[PDB]
Amino acid sequence: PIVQNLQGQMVHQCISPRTLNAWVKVVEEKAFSPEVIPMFSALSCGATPQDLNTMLNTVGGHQAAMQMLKETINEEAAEWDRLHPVHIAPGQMREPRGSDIAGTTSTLQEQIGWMTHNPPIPVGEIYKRWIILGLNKIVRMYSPTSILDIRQGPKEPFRDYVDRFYKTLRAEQTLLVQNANPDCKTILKALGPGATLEEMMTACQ
Amino acid sequence: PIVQNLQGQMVHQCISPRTLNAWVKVVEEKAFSPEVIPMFSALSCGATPQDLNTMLNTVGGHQAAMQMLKETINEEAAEWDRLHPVHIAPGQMREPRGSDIAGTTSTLQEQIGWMTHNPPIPVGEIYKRWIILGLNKIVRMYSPTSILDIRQGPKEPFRDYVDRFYKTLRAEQTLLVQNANPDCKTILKALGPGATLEEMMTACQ
Amino acid sequence: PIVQNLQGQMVHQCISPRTLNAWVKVVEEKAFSPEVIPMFSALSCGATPQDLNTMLNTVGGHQAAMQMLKETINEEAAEWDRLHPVHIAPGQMREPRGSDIAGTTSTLQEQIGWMTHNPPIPVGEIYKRWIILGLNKIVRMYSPTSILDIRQGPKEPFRDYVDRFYKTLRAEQTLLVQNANPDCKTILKALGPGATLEEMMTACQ
Amino acid sequence: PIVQNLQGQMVHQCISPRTLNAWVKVVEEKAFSPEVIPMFSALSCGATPQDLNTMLNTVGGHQAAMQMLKETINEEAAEWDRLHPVHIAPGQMREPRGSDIAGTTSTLQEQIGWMTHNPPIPVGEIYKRWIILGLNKIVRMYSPTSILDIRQGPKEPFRDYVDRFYKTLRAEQTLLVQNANPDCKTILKALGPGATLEEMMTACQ
Amino acid sequence: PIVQNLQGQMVHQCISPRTLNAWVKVVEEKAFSPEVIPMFSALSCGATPQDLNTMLNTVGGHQAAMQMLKETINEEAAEWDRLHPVHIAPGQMREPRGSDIAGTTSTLQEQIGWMTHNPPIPVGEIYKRWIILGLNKIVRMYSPTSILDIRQGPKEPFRDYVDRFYKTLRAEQTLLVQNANPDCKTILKALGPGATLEEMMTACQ
Amino acid sequence: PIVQNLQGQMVHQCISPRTLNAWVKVVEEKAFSPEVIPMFSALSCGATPQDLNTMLNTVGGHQAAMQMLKETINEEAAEWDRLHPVHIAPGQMREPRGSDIAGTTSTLQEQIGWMTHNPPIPVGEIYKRWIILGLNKIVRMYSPTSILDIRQGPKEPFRDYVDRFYKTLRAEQTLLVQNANPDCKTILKALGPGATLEEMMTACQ
Ligand SMILES: O=P(O)(O)O[C@H]1[C@H](OP(=O)(O)O)[C@@H](OP(=O)(O)O)[C@H](OP(=O)(O)O)[C@@H](OP(=O)(O)O)[C@H]1OP(=O)(O)O
Repeated sequence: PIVQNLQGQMVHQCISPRTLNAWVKVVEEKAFSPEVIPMFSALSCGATPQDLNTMLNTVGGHQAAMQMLKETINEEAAEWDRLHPVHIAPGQMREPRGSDIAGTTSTLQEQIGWMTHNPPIPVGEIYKRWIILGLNKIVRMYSPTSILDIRQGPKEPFRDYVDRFYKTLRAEQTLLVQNANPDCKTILKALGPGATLEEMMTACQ
Repeated sequence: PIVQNLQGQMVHQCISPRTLNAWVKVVEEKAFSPEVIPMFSALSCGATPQDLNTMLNTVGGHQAAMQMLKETINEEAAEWDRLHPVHIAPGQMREPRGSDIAGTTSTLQEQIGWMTHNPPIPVGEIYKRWIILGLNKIVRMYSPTSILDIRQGPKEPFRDYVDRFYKTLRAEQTLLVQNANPDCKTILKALGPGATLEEMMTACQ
Repeated sequence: PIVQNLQGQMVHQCISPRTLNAWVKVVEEKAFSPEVIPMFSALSCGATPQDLNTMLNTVGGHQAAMQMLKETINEEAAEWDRLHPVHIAPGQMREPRGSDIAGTTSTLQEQIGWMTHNPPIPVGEIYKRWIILGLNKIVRMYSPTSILDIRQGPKEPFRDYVDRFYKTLRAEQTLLVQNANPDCKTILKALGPGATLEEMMTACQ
Repeated sequence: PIVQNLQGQMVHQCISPRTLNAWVKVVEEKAFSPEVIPMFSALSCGATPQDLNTMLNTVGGHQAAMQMLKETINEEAAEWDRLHPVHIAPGQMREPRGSDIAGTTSTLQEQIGWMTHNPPIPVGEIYKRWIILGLNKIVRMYSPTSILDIRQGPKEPFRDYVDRFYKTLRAEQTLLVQNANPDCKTILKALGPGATLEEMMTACQ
Repeated sequence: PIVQNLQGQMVHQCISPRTLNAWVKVVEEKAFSPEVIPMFSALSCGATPQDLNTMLNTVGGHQAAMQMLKETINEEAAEWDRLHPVHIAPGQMREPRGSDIAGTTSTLQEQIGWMTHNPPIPVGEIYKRWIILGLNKIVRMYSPTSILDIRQGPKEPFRDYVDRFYKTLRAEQTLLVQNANPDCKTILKALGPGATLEEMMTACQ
Repeated sequence: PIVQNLQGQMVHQCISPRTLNAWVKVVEEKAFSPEVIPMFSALSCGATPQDLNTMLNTVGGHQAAMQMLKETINEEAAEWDRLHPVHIAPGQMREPRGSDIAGTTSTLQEQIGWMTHNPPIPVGEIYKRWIILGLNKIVRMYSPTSILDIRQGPKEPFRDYVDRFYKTLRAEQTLLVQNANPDCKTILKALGPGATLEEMMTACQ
């Protein structure tokens, strides 16, 4: 990543073993559960494109997903090249192409050069946006169940139903009342409109 | 977070993998037991609003609770906008709205700018107060038992009863004597008024 | 905590996740065994009153004990207010009350201000003394057995008896000879007076 | 490794126990799965040739592979000597041979001298390229199955088939449609040409 | 401990949670096996007397041993007072007594003052010597078996016998040949005198 | 160890708990497998002789081996004294003897003095060479099997045979073809001379 030192210049630092290990584990344990994406974003804070490629490449399974991500990345790179065409002056900074931003045709030195320039071309933040676009599509695709099939069981506590319901909504990116069981539905209808979630859960406890 | 370096300027530092992992674990193990809230507060020391969103977003279950928290946050943001209306001068710091404080409409750079300004607008501390308000409501809601149903069993050591009693009081945010068993109640009545907890526990040992 | 940096000023540092986790574990594993108190003292080195409250508040069980501790803290605060009454000059340091020292009516900024003042008012060290007073009472109260009931078994090695004996003495805060079994007692009587513990253990091996 | 300090000079730092342990583990757990190579590259960031030899030498099994790697390294060193022949001036930097780059005939001091020279001779990056060439051959050799033998089972979800298919392609360094089962193949034929992987997976869900 | 910072002054640093935990574990796992003493010495590098008391006090079992250690410490303190009697000048450093060195009658500030003085009075190194004297006696006392009872079994490999033999010698602080079994003894007699241990082990393989 | 700080002077640093623990574990798990020696070398980077003694002394078993190592060290020290005889000028650096290099008759201060002198007498690197000489002899001695007894089984994959073969060669510090099974031997004979290991393994797959 690029960090500020103790004396206030922006410098390159090796990706840490703890960071590498945390990512691989979270993917092993959680696959593409929606909470994996904010974890990715936080572990890749200050990342160069090389660091972002390292994190993606260290994943060993889920190679269907990692291929779909490559496709999304290539579409975003091609749209970048559409908006930002490029033509080098000895010793001068060249302009990045899509593939430079994705770290396939750029060196670490060029990446540091762009990201620390005054003003900076934040190639790591741009690439991370493309990656997260790609990851969100994967989360949606690997969502097991439609929100239409989340209905409260006759013996299911209302709290457990609401947990399943919002978990599903998150992955898919008055239905709550419609899908409640007969007993809670009756209570909820009687609360009248514009009830908060806290009030609905309280009433159905 | 925003930290002081070794040479005494306030600077942004990446959230650490250890911090991220500690929070997710504590939520996995303890759900919304009341001791989870001081742990949240300590792990989020120096946090920007972006860091606070990261910590909340990395939680994978309990999505009913995380929705109720969003509701509380939106009420606090709306009250902020009531007390602090806003109208930008090239190169100058804009005034934060509620949604800026909650980190949904503000950038990390703006967040750092507010928090390090002379004098600072402590947007991370303000947002953390809203979050903790929301978390306290969740702790109360997920409290399993009323204090009225904590009564000492005929064979239950007085110490174990007092542990259950104050554990319940904490989550709900002379009853101790009333709810004691016949044998301890008699001892306790005879101690006369204004006995410390240490004396009551000693007497009932 | 308040630490010295690499360049020799006293500065505030966030409590670390490792410190938070170590305390909670030691309390989970050892409850109020006497060795928990030196561990508390070492983990809270440089602590502000806010840090000390964090460590106490992150404990989830033992709420009878944590209530008894609050009582001890309130007695020490009230004695502080007796010895050190207080009456603020714009921009000047106010004098701390008992509740300021215990961190319930003081801010982190005021706490840092006192502890780094020339000369310092060491509010973290004062509060830690009150806490340890309270913890020692809890250790004594949760001591399972009287020293009078620690007697060497007919088949119990003398070493194992002495371990039980001094473990009990520690928690309760010639008896060793009196409580020995017939065979060791005879050996020990014959050593004559003023024998070291090493000599007694050697003789009874 | 060679790192930048807090005050911006390039200096030698000991390889950390965490780095040493992470490599040995990943090799214990994953053998020569293709994802082991980006992990190697990331753990050896800033490495001197001595550090790279340390990491390879700390592997205890897989000695057939480690011998094959030595062979690849010796071929790359010999090609280096072909392109860059060498002839020492008291106190002056000598030119590195192949075996100097591989760290068998060079000292740590000479290695630091080359890598920190203005302009630097990046002997650690050159050696790492040779090592990765050698590792890629090993990954290909230890690939269990041909891509021709990855075919979708009659009851196998299309997602699981695509995961096996791209996992195999990665290790080997319209076939996807040809190797699909009758039911998915029919769906896929009907999508018409130039379908993305996302569309194929969606259609076959 | 007292450490050198990044800018070369000797300063006090909190004992780390990792250090505290490592000591307690090693004592839990290894009791007073002789290898515990070099581990103690290494974990207490730079220790103040307060740090050394912390490490000893955090041990929860083995209270017979910890009492025997107190006795040894009190004898060494009393011998110190014999060799170095003491008589304070406002603002000046007082001379340490035995109990000051053992950290029972001295403050952390006084301890730092002695250890960083020009020239320093190394109170932490002096106390550590007393502690190690005491620990060595405990290792000897808890040694299970005499070296006279370590004899090679008729089916016991010579290597395993030599491991038991030197393990016992270490704890107790031509016998090797005398205690060998008939078959190895014969081989060893025939090697003639002044054979190295390597030669004896080779011969008996 | 002796490290460079953030501001570029060579200074003494305490051996870390992580380093101490990593060594003890690796010896517990791997005994004197050949890969233990590069691990020792990497964990002892920058070590003083005191640090090297700490690492050796913290090993609890294998006391036959640790005695054989002492013997090797004493022979290397005696050869040092042969090549470098010594005769002290107030305040001046004395010349190290063998036993000074092995850290038995030298203090930590003298050790730091030698290693940081201009030009340095690298007593830690010299001692580490003696130790590694001694360790290599132990690895050879504890090698279970001769290379002559590594032969491919009738049903043993060629890869697994080559792994056993080079593992044994490493510990002992056309035979591969001679010891192959009939079926692979035939294939290998037919490849003709000067085949790489990769080609032999490919042919026998
Ligand atoms: O951030 P973490 O993955 O939780 O690991 C930390 C980290 O070590 P790594 O940089 O090797 O990962 C610390 O280094 P810093 O963050 O302070 O630079 C180190 O602390 P030290 O500075 O004291 O070496 C500490 O080790 P310690 O146990 O000594 O506190 C260790 O945590 P663990 O070794 O407990 O996993």
